[PDB]
Amino acid sequence: GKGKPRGLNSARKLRVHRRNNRWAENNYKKRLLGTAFKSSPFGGSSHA
Amino acid sequence: MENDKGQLVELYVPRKCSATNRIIKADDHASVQINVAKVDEEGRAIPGEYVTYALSGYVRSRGESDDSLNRLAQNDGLLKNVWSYSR
Amino acid sequence: SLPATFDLTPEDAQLLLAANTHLGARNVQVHQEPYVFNARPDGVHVINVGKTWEKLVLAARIIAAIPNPEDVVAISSRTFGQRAVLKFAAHTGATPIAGRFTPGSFTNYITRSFKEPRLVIVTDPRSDAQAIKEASYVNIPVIALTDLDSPSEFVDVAIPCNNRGKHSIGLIWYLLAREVLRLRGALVDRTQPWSIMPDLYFYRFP
Amino acid sequence: GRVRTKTVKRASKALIERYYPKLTLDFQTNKRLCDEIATIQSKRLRNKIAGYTTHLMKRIQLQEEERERKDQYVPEVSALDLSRSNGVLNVDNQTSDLVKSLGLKLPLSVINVSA
Amino acid sequence: KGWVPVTKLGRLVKAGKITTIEEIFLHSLPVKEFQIIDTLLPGLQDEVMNIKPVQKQTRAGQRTRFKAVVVVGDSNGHVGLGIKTAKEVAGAIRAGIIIAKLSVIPIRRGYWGTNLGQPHSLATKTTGKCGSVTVRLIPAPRGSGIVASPAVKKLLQLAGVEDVYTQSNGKTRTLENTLKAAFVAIGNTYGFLTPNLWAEQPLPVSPLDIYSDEASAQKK
Amino acid sequence: TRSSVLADALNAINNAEKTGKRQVLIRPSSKVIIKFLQVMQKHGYIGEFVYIDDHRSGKIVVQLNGRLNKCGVISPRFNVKIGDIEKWTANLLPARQFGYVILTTSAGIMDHEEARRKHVSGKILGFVY
RNA sequence: GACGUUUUCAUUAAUCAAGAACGAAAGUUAGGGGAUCGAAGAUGAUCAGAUACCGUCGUAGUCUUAACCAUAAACUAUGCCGACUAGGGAUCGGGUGGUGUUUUUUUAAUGACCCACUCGGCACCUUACGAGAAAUCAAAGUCUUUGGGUUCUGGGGGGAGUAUGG
Repeated sequence: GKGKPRGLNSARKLRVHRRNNRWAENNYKKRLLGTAFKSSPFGGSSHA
Repeated sequence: MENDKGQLVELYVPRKCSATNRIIKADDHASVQINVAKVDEEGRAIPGEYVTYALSGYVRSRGESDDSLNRLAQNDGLLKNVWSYSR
Repeated sequence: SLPATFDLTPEDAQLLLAANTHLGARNVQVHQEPYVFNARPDGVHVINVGKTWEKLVLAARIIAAIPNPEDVVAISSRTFGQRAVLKFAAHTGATPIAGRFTPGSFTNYITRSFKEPRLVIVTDPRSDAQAIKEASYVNIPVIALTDLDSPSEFVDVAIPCNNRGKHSIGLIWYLLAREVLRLRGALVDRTQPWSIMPDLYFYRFP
Repeated sequence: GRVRTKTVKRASKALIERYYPKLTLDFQTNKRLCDEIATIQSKRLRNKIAGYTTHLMKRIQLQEEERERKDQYVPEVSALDLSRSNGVLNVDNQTSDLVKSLGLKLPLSVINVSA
Repeated sequence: KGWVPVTKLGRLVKAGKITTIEEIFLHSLPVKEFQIIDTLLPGLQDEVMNIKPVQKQTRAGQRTRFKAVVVVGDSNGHVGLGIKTAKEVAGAIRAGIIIAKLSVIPIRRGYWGTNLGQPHSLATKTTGKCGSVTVRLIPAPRGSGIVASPAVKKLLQLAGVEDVYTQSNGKTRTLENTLKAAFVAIGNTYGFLTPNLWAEQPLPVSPLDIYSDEASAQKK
Repeated sequence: TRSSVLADALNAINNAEKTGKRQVLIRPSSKVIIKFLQVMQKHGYIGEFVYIDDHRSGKIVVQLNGRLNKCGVISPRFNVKIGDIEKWTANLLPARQFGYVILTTSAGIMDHEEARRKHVSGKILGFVY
């Protein structure tokens, strides 16, 4: 069954499933917490 | 298989298995071509006119190599009750 | 197919039943019931020997078709038929092989013991272990003999007999060789004996 | 203890194989034979050939006749018949059902431990 | 010279009984010695992929082996791949031509959605695999050229193709596995039962029945 | 549990054909599977088959000629528009000029090109060759 | 639990957020004995770190009673219900008796057997068709020829199962 639901009502799971596994990706968590804005002394710039 | 006007494509028009009805490729290192010359009255050979068999690779590898050729000798007119149709 | 020249006859069944090949092998990996009929009441299998005769009927169709008698090869690592192949050879025209099968015989086209066969008849396809394994590279048919524990792998002509007693092997060797020489053509029938004995192809005790 | 000249042991395969009794144990007359015929161009190193192949005479004191052999010799009254068992044989009860069920003519004697 | 003919197939070819190349493929023949396909087809050319200096220790101080990977072929549907570690640069170069003449087999390549004067692309999506590398070829429209890695493109030139859409996967940067995998991938286009290959073959004769008196095993 | 009998169909014929048989005994079976196999016989990827019956589920015996390489259910049984069947072609079919996904629809059961011919498109069932 | 049944329900079903039982060893409160050894410890060691392995007594503990805990290499390192294939001589739990062989119910009774046959548990090894990177695996298969159903985890190494909070 390859560890996942498939049936055509289960999308409720799946877009909540990947929603909790994007945080294991690195630049996703780097991006969507404003860590480039709370740190990185350019402050998201390109020069200073 | 054929172009805008016909003209069949891709030389080495291959030959086929007669046991699993699969194909025999020019790679293959198990496929055997069998020339069964006939018999007749006086019962010798008639060498040259052949019941040509071909045996591919999966049958010869995975017990079922032998009984699959009993059927072909039966159902062509070569042997009698060596292959139980009522198996 | 089966001509009026030859089919099942009870005068060559003199020979096979005189060898007692109702003594087959005693336990059967299950690929080996087109040719058994029953077993004696302690469980040793009885052979449909008329179909074992049809085996040699098509086995000679295989042999006599080739316009090259040099292309006939017979292997015998089991000691019993090691005479028999020579007993075949100068009779038939097959090049004889007996003893140890040299590892990489059908491999290594450079070395001395490299044969170019078009047809190979084996004798004991367990004792001819790397003659079963390493022969199906250059696309060769495997004329074999098959007791009830003998390989259904890599074979196509499973001739049922025993290999316990020197008479069975040379017996079926002689029963094929007689009509191979008669497919090449000397004599006719089956109740008719050949000029030389079925005793001829058998094993001495030196 | 010693291994002298090694091109000697073909003495029992070159000269002896047609001419057996040539050599002699005493050595006062057996050494003229090796000067005329060969490229042996010495006087002292020459006669080392007898003693290294004298020791080969201590084991003693063509197979193509075995393919036409194989159609002549035969015991004419042998066990390759229905004769020494007098035809009737101890045969299985279902082999009698086999010569039934194929069509064959035999004598069928049956021994049994029960069924 | 000539061929000094061995293995009953040089005995065919040195006289001249087999004319074409695919005649040998037609019967699924064995090939043991190697210059047969170059006699049968002079159009091939030696196209080196890589000659890399491996210094594996030969037990007393390494004397500079070389593993060459040579893809021989004409760009007309006759390929060949040879891999050999040898003791010389030019020795490994010639050794890579030896094995690449043993390893010859063509590719059934066709059209894609129509037909016109000459075929361009493959017949079917195939895939070969060598341990670490998967190679997944795809049929292509007219003209679009070889979409492949810089090693794969020259081998598929010698396949005779003008257009492929390769979609390989795996640890491709071991370039020894990759061409083995892609050679499996091109060695399957005949070995795939497609609905155009649905006819019943008659199983015709072998020429090793025919020629066997004409120019065969000679004792003399 | 045999949640899809249509799935514990042809997987059985995978385990027959890949293991090299000429038939298999399918039990249970439905009119889903019966018309599925009538469609497959109409295409002739598989050969002749027979429904034998009990006062239970029922059995099917198939006599093909090899050309069934692979089939499979595409569960869950997705619902497809007209233009979107051709999406499902190029994902999981060998070439353009053969090969059939088949469909259950309110016009019964037929492959996706008879859907293109008789001008509907419905729920997926499987891919067959 | 298995097995037999031409007994009864006629879909009562699979897993599983939440929720609930149980739980080695060790450990945790209040008691019984207190025989056995014995993490700590109190002693003798005993010569440099041939190396500190030795030895002797040992509170609690080991054993239990009214209760926790909720931890393992809790590992067959493989969640649970499906499908088929190998190929085998035995096993054990059941079912059967060969003009079937003997002590003796009286040739095959109590029991047990050769030859066969069935479903339950524990296993083994073959060629590996299929895999895997590989050791190996009859399932770690039927997955690039990618979809029988369902649940929990992983995203380079560390920092770190650390801080913080519930």
